[PDB]
Amino acid sequence: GGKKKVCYYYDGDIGNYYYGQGHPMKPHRIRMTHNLLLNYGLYRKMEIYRPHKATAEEMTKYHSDEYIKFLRSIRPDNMSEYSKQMQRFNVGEDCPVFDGLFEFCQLSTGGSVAGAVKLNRQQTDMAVNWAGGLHHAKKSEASGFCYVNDIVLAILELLKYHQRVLYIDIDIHHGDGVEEAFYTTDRVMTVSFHKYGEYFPGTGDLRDIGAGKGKYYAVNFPMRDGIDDESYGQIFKPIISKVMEMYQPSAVVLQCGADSLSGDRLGCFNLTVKGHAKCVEVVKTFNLPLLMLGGGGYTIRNVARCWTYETAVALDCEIPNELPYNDYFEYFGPDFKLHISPSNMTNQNTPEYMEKIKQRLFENLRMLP
Ligand SMILES: C[S@@](=N)(=O)c1ccc(C(=O)Nc2cc(-c3ccc(F)cc3)ccc2N)cc1
Ligand SMILES: [Ca+2]
Ligand SMILES: [Ca+2]
Ligand SMILES: [Zn+2]
Repeated sequence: GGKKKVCYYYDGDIGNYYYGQGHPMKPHRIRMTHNLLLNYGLYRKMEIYRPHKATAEEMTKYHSDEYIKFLRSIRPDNMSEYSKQMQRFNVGEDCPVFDGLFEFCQLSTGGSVAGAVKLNRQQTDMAVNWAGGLHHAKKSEASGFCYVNDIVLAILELLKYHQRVLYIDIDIHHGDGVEEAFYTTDRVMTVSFHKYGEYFPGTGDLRDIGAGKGKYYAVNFPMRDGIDDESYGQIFKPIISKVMEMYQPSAVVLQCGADSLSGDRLGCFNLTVKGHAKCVEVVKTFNLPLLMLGGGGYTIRNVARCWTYETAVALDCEIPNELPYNDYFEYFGPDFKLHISPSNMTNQNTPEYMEKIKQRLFENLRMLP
């Protein structure tokens, strides 16, 4: 038990990067998150660090030299000359070229790798990088608004000191970039809960379980539209408890993508901030070194609420539902409260469905040594 030492990573420049008019990814939400939790006074309880800008050397621990060299070079002013290379690396539409793109990648990545180093040195119990969690980026390809996979890079850092690392992903989307990087090893177990069925990125079937040495070390829980706190609570603690029992990791990475929240502009789930944060509480109780990362989230007032509350959860610090004044106070109307209510959308996930999928995953976990 006991309260944990928390190190938190934030660069105030992050909020000034702009994906372009109408693009749903708003890096400003990270600044909103920071400003809200500062105004709750959570800076009194944790160490706040500014991450370094991760280097191309650091990024090619996973990504190919040619992809990182492209990301270093491409700019809005030289786009027309790179039209062939942009298609090769899936840059240009959902993953646009914008001013400062490579510096933006260096910032999100630097916080995750810095947090992993801090955990490796046993200088913190938990490290938090809300700017991170870019689980879709591939070895040589951007995808799903992500360019550089900070998670894979951070896990590679943890693996220097940890035989087994557990990755848990509560973003509404399948963590395909992370699962793919570690699909054939048993040194990382990936566990993703996600909407599945004609949904981005198209992977994460129940029956994708890993390959080779990694067979049974990939776990996927496919879900339907409208899942609520009750349905998620049916299955999250039982599955993570069984994973902990069988896999016995020595470090954990938790991707806390907030596009699984009720009312997300892009997502189709119905979780509240309390139900989302219950996952952090569950993982926290195993008392393992823990890297907590951001992810998706497109209704940015709810992103700020979610990650502020989950920072408080990490700190075992109770905070009031009445929002303190802050630089973005108008975003939180008309209620100006921290917690959110679910919508009346139908939950397509029946209780029988939840239990059945869980039972099938339990069968797979029995195949571990
Ligand atoms: C058009 S779509 N329907 O195909 C569609 C819709 C939403 C996403 C999506 O949520 N992506 C995502 C991005 C990040 C991320 C975080 C931080 C950051 F700086 C850059 C990216 C993290 C996690 C997810 N999952 C991808 C595709
Ligand atoms: Ca997920
Ligand atoms: Ca694996
Ligand atoms: Zn997502």
